[PDB]
Amino acid sequence: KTYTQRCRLFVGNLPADITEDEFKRLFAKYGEPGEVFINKGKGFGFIKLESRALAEIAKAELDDTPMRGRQLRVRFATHAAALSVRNLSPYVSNELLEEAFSQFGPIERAVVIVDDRGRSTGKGIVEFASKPAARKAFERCSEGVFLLTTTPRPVIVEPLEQLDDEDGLPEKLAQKNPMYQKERETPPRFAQHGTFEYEYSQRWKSLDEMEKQQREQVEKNMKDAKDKLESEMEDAYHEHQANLLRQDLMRRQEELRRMEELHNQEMQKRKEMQLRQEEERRRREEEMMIRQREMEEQM
Amino acid sequence: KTFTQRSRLFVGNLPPDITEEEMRKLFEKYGKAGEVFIHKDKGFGFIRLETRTLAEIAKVELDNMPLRGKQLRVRFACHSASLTVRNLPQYVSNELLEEAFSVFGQVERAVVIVDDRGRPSGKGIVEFSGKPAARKALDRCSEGSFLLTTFPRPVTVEPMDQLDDEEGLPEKLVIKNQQFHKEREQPPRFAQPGSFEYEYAMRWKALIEMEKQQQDQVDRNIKEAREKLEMEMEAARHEH
Repeated sequence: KTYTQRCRLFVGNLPADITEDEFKRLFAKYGEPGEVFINKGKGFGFIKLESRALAEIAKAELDDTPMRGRQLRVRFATHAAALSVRNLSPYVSNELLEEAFSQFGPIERAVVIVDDRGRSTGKGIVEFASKPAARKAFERCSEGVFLLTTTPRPVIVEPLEQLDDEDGLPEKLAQKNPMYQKERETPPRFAQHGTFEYEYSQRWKSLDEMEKQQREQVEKNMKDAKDKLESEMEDAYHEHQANLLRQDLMRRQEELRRMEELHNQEMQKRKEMQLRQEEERRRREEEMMIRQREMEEQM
Repeated sequence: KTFTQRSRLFVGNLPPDITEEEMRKLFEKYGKAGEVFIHKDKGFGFIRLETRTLAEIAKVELDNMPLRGKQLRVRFACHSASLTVRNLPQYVSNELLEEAFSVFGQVERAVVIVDDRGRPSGKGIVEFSGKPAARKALDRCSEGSFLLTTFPRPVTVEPMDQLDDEEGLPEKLVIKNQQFHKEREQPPRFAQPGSFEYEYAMRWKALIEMEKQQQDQVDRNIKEAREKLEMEMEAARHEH
């Protein structure tokens, strides 16, 4: 899929004195330019290229390259239509997560995040072509209860928290707060024993441990409360599979009674006519026995 | 810095007749080559290029290139000596982190992770050129109390939790067992109000809300204890 938000580059430290075609010449070698936006006041712009790879070479080749007195700053623009999705089965695949989230709009990209051994973490990223497509997917799954498997685990759709681990927090930016140079008066060191800071170091280690102890206490809470919901909803399922066998068996008994009463109706019509045959047989005997009496007493 | 682990490429699907010299030829376009590792029988290796820039280009230009039957798999090598630092000070820089952790050995790179509003997340990344340096740092910062600035609350160094949001979990690598098939019967559907599954999966959507309200109490618990501890310490510094 060509010219996605993943193909979109940011370019900072542009001269205020540039044209949209001067900026387009910069990326001439990387083929037909797509979406272009400039903001001459704030000396930065956006370009879209055909493929993610073209963007990757372009970023690589043009970052920290001069633009008439300024060193350019080329990064990937932060996807403005991206979503976090958590509470996934370890079987939900990238392909499935995509298929599932296709129902909300056009899927630029869908990944489930895996650990060092390739196992699923139950977190994943969904990137939509349009902001609307994400807003739709967010509002719908936040109200509704979107499942992705046999097991009724709902998916938790939040907006994506985009953290910068490339440029980070450089010193020149940190210096803006006067509290930085104050705090840096002491240099990095190990708290030596006998100092008054050493004591409070260890009291901070005590608080950090208490935090990690209390947070693993929440993980236990969740794990024991879901194993209470596994047995509480699986026993309302064997009550529903008994209420199925209860109704189904009472229908087979009611229809049996019916067809047994039809087999009775039929038996009574057989018994009815076989009686009426024997009723005539004995009727005719009487007539012909008594008609014989009537011809004898006539002579 | 040059010849850092961050310009180190894993190459996979190499032919069995691969030589240390042909892998150098293959990457000849991308200037000086540092260390080369090759396992011919297994058809994978490591090539370390001058700069990240040349490794970024080499990766894109050579990933999926055909070579004697298979298409090459070129990736950036997982860093072997990367740490996560937590409980960073309120006032902190990339430069402070590099300087602080250079005590344990060569630091290739250090980063204070920031949100989109430019404020630090409280996490940072320290990448050493070698595994021993990372080992010392990790060990000494566990037993010792390591302090970057005046404020005497120590940093917490963990091994890097290396995750993948590039490839993810593709269908081909998912395991095809009994539980797989059972899970993969009912398709992705919005559970309709009143059904078995709806009031089942309305308990989940509460279990996560309370888990988050619990995780927000821990937040408040530890904030109050932090505040309290700062004050006790202010006062104890006044004992000359």
